[PDB]
Amino acid sequence: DIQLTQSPSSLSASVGDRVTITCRASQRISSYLNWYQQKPGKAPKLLIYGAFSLQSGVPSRFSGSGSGTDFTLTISSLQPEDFATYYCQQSYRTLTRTFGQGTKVEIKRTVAAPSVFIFPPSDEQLKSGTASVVCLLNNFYPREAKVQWKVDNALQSGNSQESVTEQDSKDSTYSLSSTLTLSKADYEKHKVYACEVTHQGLSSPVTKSFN
Amino acid sequence: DIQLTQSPSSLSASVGDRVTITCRASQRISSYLNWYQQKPGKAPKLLIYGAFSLQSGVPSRFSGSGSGTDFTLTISSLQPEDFATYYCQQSYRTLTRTFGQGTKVEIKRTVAAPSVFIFPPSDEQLKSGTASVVCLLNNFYPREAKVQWKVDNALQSGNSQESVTEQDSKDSTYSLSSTLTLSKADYEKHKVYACEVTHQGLSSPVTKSFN
Amino acid sequence: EVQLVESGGGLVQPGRSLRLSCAASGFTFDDYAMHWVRQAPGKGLEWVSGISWNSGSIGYADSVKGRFTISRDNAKNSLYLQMNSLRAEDTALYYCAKDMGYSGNDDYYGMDVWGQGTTVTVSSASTKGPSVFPLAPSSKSTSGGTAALGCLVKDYFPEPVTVSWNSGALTSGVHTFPAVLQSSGLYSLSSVVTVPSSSLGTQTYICNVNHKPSNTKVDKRVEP
Amino acid sequence: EVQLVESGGGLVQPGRSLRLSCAASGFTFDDYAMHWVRQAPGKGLEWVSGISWNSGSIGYADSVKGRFTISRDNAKNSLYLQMNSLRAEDTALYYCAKDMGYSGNDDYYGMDVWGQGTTVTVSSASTKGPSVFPLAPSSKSTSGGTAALGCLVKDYFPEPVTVSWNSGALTSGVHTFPAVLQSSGLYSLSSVVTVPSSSLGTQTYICNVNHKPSNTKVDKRVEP
Repeated sequence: DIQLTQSPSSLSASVGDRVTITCRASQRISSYLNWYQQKPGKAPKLLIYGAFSLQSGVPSRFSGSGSGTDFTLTISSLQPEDFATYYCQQSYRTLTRTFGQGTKVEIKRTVAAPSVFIFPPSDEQLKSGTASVVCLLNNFYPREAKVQWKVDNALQSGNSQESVTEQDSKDSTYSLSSTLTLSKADYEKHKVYACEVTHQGLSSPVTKSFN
Repeated sequence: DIQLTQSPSSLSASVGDRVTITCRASQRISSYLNWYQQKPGKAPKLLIYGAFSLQSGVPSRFSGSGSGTDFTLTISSLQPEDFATYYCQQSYRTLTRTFGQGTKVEIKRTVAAPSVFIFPPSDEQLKSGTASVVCLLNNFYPREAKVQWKVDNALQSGNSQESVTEQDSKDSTYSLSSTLTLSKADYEKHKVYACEVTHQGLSSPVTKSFN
Repeated sequence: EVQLVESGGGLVQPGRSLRLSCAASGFTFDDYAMHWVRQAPGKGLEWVSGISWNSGSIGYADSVKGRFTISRDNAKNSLYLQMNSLRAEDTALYYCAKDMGYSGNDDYYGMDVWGQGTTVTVSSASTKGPSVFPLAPSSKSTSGGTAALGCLVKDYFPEPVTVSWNSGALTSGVHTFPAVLQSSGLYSLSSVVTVPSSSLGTQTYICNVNHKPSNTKVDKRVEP
Repeated sequence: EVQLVESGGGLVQPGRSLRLSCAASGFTFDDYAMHWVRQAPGKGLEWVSGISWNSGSIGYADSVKGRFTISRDNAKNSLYLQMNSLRAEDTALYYCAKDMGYSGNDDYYGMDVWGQGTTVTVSSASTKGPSVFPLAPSSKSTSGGTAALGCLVKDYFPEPVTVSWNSGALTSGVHTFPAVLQSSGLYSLSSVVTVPSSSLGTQTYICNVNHKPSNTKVDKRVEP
C-alpha cells in the first residue's frame, strides 16, 4: 500500500503571485503523475497528464515539473480563477488508481481579529428538553481560530461542534460557528456560561458570557 | 413511504364562521385529494373526490380549493352539524391508499379556569396493596389543560395517566381526570401529597394538598 | 338501500388468527373494488388491505404484509379478510369499504361506502370483571366549592363497562371518563359527580358498575 | 457535446443494496475504460472500481472488494455499478468518469471526462423534518458592537435544507453555515445575520427554513 502525500494543507497567495504545489509517493509507483483541479460544487477536471503533457483547453499558466522522486505543479502567475483544490494521481499501471489528500489555495489578506457574539438558549429549546449555546466569530482572516467552552468557570469538551464557512467572495474573510450542547437536566445545574476566543489577530483572548 | 401532513391539531370556530383545513404530502403522490368526514361512534364518509368534485348528498357548504401542492377544504359557513374530524387521503395510483391523521373542528368558547378537586386513595385500595389519587378539572373550555403531580414537595412523572371527556354538548366544556398510581408501601412512606394545575383560564397556578 | 355489513371480531390473545367478513347489499358487489381500513382509539384512519375487481391486483399494508390475506366471493356477494399471527398493535376497529371504481389504479376517486366496523382486541388476558374503589369527597376543604365525589373502576379486561350513579337515578353533574389501559393489560376508569355540599349528609351516593361479560355488578357507597 | 450522465442514488437503509448507472454521450463508449470515483463531504477523491474496455479486466478498491460489482453494456452506451451491503461509511457523492485510454494498464493517462456525481446516503433514519429555535441578540451587552441575531435548524435528516431571511429580502450580513451531522444521525445547522443594533426595535426579523424534501416550511421570528 503506497500512499501519495501532498503539501500539509493550503497555500496563501495574491493574484499575480507564483504558486508551487508538490506531491510525492512513499515508494515509486510510476514515471508519471497526473494533476486534477476541483472547484466547490463541481466535478474534478484533468489539468496535466503524463507528468509533462498539458491537457487541451488548459491555459499555459499551468506547467508540470519535478525533482528527485517528487512531482511538482507550478502556476506561473496566479489568476482569480485559479483558486481551487488540486489533487495528484498515480495508477500503478493498473485499474486501482489512487489520489493524494488534496491541497487548497486561499486568497492572501492581512490578519484581522473576529467579532465575537454569544447566543443563550431559547425558551422554545428549553421546552424541548434540550439547551445549546452558540459562539460566533465573524469576519476574521486566519483560518486557524480556536474556541473553547466553559461552564461555571470550568472547561468542557466532547459536547460541542464546529462549522466553518468558505472564504468570502468580497471580503475574503471567514466565519466560524461553535455550538455547545447540553441536556436540560444538566443545563439547569449551571448558572454561568461562557466561550473563550483565541486568535492571531487578538492581543488577548476574548470572553463572552451570560447568566 | 410518503406521509401526509395535516393541520397541527384542531380548529376552534363558532357557528357561522369560516373554517379552512389544509393538507400537503411530503412528496408528490397524486393530482387529486379525497376528503372524508367522521363523527364519534360513526364510520367516515366521503365529501369531496377528484379535488373539486363534490359527492352527491353533500351540501354546497363544503368546497374544494388549493394552492401549489397544498390542498384545502373550505367550509363557507360553519354549521352545528359540521363539527367533526376531517381526513385527507391519496391513492398513489395503487390499492395501498394513504390516510392522514385528520383535523378536528372544536366549538369556540370563552376561556375560563377549571374547578379543582383532589381524591386521595381509598382504604380498600391500601388493603389491596395499592393506592391511587386523582386530580379532577371540571367545566373548562380549552382542551390543553396541564396537571402535575408532586409528592413530598418533589415533582413526579411517568407514574400517572390522563383521561379527558369529549366536549360537552350544552356547555361546550371539558373534564379532565389525572390518576397517580402508588404502591401501598410507597404511598405510606410519604408524608404529604400535592397536585398542581396549570390552565389558560388561570391568572396563577393552583396547588392542592393532603396528608 | 346501499350498505355494507361487517361480521366477526372479539377479544383474542396474541399468536392467534381472526377472520373478518363483510356482506354487500343494495348494490352490485363485483362492480367495485373492495378495501379494509382500521382505526385504533385516539388514532386516525389506517388502510390495511384491498383488492381489485376480478382479483386483478391485491395489495397489503407493510405492517401486515406477511400476515394478512384478502379474498372475495362474488357468488355470495361477500368480502373476507384473514388476519394471522395477531399482535397487540393490531387492536383497532375494523371497517369494510366500497371503492367508487373497480381498480386501485384510478386516482380520481375515493371510497364510496363505509360499513359499521367491529372491534378486534389482541391481549393475553381473560374477561376479568371490574372492582370498585370509592373516592370520598374532600368535604373538609371543598364545602364552599361544591362537593365532588367519585369512584374508581379497576382491573377489568373487556371494554364495555357501564358506570352510573344511584342506579341511573343520578345523571346530572356526572362526568364519566374514558377507560385507560394499564400495563397489566387491564383497564382502569374513573367517574366523578358534582353535588351541593349540603347534600352530603342527607343523600346517599352509590357507584354502580355493570359488566355483562363477567356477570358482575358492583355497588359501593361514596361518602365523606 | 461530450458528457457523462449519472443516474440513481437516494436514501437507503444499512445492509440494503443500491444500483447506479451512467449514460455516455458525444463520444464512442466502447473505445475507453471506465471508472467510478466517490467523494465524501470534507474528503478528497477516492477510487472505488473500474473496468477495462471489452471487460478484459476488472478491479475494485479493498474497502468494497467483496461488496461492489462493476459491469458495462457496450451496445447500450452505459456503465453500471451494483452496490450490495451498503453501510453508513459508504455515504458519498458518486462520480462517473471516463479513462483517456482503452487499457487499464497504461500509466500515461488520467481521467479527462467527469460527470455530475449523484448522492448516496446510508442511514438508519427517516426523513424527519426540522425543528426551529430562535437565537435572540444580546442587545443588552452588544449594543455598541453591532447586533447579531440568528436561528437554529435542528433534528432534520435530509441534507439539502435552505435558509434565507425575510423571504430573501435580507441577504446582506447573512452568514449561513454547513450542517454538522449529529450522533443521532440527524443534521443541525446555524444561520446568523449581523445588523445595526438600533434597527432591532424597528425591523422585524424572520428566518425562513425551506425543507424541500418534505415540503415543510417554517417561518421563525427572532426578537431580543
